[PDB]
Amino acid sequence: KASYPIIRVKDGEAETVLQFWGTNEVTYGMQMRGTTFDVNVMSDLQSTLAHFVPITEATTNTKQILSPMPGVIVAIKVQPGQMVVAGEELLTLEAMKMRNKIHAQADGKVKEVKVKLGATVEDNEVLVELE
Amino acid sequence: PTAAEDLRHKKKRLTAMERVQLFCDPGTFRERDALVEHECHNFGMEKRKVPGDGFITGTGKVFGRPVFLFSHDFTVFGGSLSRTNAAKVVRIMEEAAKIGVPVIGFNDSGGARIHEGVDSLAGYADIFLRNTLFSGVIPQISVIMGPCAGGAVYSPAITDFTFMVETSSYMFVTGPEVVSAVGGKLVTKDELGGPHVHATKSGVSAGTFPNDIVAMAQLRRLYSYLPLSNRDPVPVLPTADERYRDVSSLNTVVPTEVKEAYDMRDVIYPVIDHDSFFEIQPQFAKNIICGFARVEGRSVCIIANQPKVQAGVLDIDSSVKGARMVRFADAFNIPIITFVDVPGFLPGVQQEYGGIIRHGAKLLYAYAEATVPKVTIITRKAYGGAYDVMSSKHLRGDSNYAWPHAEIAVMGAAGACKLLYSKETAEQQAQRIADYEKTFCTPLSAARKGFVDAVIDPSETRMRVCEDLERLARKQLQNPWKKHGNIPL
Amino acid sequence: PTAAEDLRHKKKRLTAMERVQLFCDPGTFRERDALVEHECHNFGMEKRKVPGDGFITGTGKVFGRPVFLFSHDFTVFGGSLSRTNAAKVVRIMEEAAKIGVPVIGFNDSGGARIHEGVDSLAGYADIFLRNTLFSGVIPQISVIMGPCAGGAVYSPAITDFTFMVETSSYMFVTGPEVVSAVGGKLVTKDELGGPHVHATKSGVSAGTFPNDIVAMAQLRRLYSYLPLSNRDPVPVLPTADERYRDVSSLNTVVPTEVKEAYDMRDVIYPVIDHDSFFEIQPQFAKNIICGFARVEGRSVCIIANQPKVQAGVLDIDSSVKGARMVRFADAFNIPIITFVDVPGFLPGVQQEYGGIIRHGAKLLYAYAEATVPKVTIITRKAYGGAYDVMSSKHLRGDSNYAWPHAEIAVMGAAGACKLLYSKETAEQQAQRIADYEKTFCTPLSAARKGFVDAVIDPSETRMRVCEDLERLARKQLQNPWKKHGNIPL
Ligand SMILES: O=CCCCC[C@@H]1SC[C@@H]2NC(=O)N[C@@H]21
Ligand SMILES: O=CCCCC[C@@H]1SC[C@@H]2NC(=O)N[C@@H]21
Repeated sequence: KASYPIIRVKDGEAETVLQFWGTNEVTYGMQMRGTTFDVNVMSDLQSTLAHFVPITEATTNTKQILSPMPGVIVAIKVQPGQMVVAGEELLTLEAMKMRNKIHAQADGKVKEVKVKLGATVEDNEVLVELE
Repeated sequence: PTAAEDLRHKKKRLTAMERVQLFCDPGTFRERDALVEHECHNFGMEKRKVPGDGFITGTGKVFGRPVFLFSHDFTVFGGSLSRTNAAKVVRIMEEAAKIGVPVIGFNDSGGARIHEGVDSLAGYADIFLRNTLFSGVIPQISVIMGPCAGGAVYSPAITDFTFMVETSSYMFVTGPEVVSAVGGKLVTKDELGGPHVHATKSGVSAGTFPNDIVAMAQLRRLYSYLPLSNRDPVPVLPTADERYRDVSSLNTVVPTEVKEAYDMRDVIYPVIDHDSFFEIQPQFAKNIICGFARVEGRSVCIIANQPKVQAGVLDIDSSVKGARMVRFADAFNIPIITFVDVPGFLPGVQQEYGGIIRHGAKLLYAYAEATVPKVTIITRKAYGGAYDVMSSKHLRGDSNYAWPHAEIAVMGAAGACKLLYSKETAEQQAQRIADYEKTFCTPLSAARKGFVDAVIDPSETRMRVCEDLERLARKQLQNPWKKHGNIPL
Repeated sequence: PTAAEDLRHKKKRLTAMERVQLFCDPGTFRERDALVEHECHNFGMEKRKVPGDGFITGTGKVFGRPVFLFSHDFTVFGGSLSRTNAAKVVRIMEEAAKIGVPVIGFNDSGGARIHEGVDSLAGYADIFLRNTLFSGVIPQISVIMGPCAGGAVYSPAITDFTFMVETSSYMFVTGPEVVSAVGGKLVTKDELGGPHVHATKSGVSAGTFPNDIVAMAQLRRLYSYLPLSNRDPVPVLPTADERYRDVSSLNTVVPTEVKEAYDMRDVIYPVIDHDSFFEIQPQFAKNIICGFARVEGRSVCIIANQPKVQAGVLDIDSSVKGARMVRFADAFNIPIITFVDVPGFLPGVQQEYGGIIRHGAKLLYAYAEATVPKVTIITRKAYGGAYDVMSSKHLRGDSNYAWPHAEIAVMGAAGACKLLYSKETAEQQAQRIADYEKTFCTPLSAARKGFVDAVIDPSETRMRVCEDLERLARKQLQNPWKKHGNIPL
């Protein structure tokens, strides 16, 4: 069914079930045996032209993380100078009656000095420094 | 045979003809004019005539529906315009004005052609006038694949949507040489007018793509949404999705605490059909979301706040973004669906020093002037003038709905308690703010006054939206006679 | 009998009724509604009913021509709006929509009335919708005599012109208490939204007056210019001045050096009739002048650059100012006269970081969309896209004129010489820049192409303008059918 997950396919006797995650019209996100892949489905022109396309490399920066917006820090989660893993919440600012929660996108460890509780300073300061 | 394009591809770049071939259907492009020369006769230009004269204009066909397009050529004279280049574009736009067909242009010009004198200015003026006259008649989309400098930048600006390519494109009015000459600062071309700058800082570019191939692939998808002309109806496509699909996950999206945040996409995605959202300006003014989507196989317009970013507070940039989206959607008879969650306007001196009064009025003007069917859903809160601006029932709204835990009040409980009791006995906070929030920060009063049609379970939103949007298919409303409005610029 | 107004005058302030009496004719005001109560029945408001309910609405008559007006009252409840106050204003605006009459309002409200709940929001929404619908049908003028805070600020914004009183008026969206609460900065009310701030920084206020008496006296003079409605013709008044008055002082205004500055008012004043200029926004974006004036007894619109300030360079603020003026002038069929002297656009990073591309397109859109008769005079220079924007002949201009020492070129001589000779032998400056400026920085080439009708002596400008404006009295031009445009916001 269009835009749905389950996809039942049966060649001869063999039967398989795959899943359809999403796409950007050149790359298809399909699941095979409980694993995500990205298959490219392109015609003759797109195939012959995709060779002549720049492939830039994104910035790989392991450095201090700053608070996007002003606020107040009410709760902290991580400890100064210990291990940090991707997807871990680090602290929570509260602004105009709203608690956000900036986390650690991706890294192994940190070296820094924690901003103490109730420090209504923010203004894009260095709350946690990753080194 | 791959002649004369090896020099181009060696620089990791594509050609105009290749871009045109990628955009349209496999074999449905008919180039209109191909043997035209510049006839300049100045500054040693009497030689080196070119057959195509740096432009490729044709008709093409996308998804079985007609289109018109033109593409600049960087190899020939740097893509400069002339008295002769602009004639082809003018002819294409005039033909696409007679017939109800849109126009899409891939800009690559390096600037004006100096060897023609003021004829380049003449051509620019003609193109500007055609864009001005035909805006609101046929949709216009522009993509910038390479450099775009000088006064040629203005014609993409008048167009409805402008997209940018990441690595090898930029746009600005004046070059960095003049900036160094007058101010004395050394800034590179990318640092001045790169795609990121216009994606985040200036708000001109409506999107950014990583490659030309992806740009074409998604431009086709965007084109699948648009109506063909001003008088043609909104397209409807077949779809296996149905209004009876169960959405009970909406009962739990809103947290029971009033100070916790949530993602509005968790409310947007269930209501619309699967994998049918095309966000517009995703990296600019993130506190508001705008884009296109389909509901039961017909394209609609989506405008919702987001408490994830800055508590979902209206601002200057958000106001401009929403105003432009609403104006375009209404110009071509596209239904509008809005989700409301706003505590007010962003407070700060910089805001008044930047003219919040002008900018915030644009969204209100766009919402009030609109005559397309509107549907509004109030999830959690709506305070002060923000409630009025975000498509309130009094602005000729068709149907308005609220969720059982909503709040519609003049302002927060603290300010109301302060103003209602000047020098009342101390500790008044505890036994007054709670009571006022209990009694008047609830949708019961607004429902008593008649400002919301009904209070609904969050699981019935898809059913209600499909029913209302099906019933409202044939509304005919007209404004008083005017030559045109006077919007607060 | 001077009862109950002694308390008001003691604070060096006037009353609403006194302001109304000062505005209209001596005995031609007929108050419409005077015995109306709030019928609230909440928070101990069942008592202290007021007969007028804080508003004075009537009809009046100015210079023998009808008008409609309303005035807030600060003594009664602080001027707060309600479900009942807004009804009178809605009735007045609806009546002034049926009949071709304008509306003028003197705002003094302290904010919304909390004791009514969401009914104040309902009234605000109704007033906003009426302003949105009737903008471009009848002219709307607003004057702010006292405090104006909260969401009530938006209705003056949609109105065509907003004026301010110096000592005792201010306007902003959010009070300084909230600013202190969130940001922590202590700013006074005047430092936040005083008349100077909106006169110079935000660009919202169209003027400032020293006293209420002077405000009324000059508001009458402004009203003498406007047409009564959308369909009524431009007013023409008797005048002893004649087109045959000698103006030979224009031969010497332009200095013979290209780097010396002059005042454009020395060119503006001789052409128009004596003592008939009403500048709009005099203290904001001084590099451009906009206002109203009379030519042979009929009101026209004036838009001219000024090389006195910043070399007469177009900018963001100037673009917004000119765009709003042109849009208003065209909406009501008022002729436009422009004087051109521009070297280009202002170069700087802040400009691109602030969106020059969006703002500079607004003036071009306003000039191209307009259908009223246009007259353009190029005094000294016009370069690049600035020449295109400032009402060039290709944008359906009626008549264009130039002065004998004008210059119309693609860009300055230095840049052209640089681009036309990449690595040409050194010292090329002396024998190339002079030659290029001599050969192509002159109106002869632009006249050969046909972009200026004729090259005239500066002493004939009044004669030519009067002749053309008399002949063009009955032009009928129409744009293609649209629900409305899509201007770059
Ligand atoms: O209570 C003090 C600060 C409350 C601010 C509440 C939000 S912040 C922005 C917006 N403006 C308001 O007046 N309220 C909201
Ligand atoms: O020659 C170097 C600086 C020339 C600037 C000339 C004026 S300044 C602003 C405007 N932008 C231009 O490109 N030219 C004018």
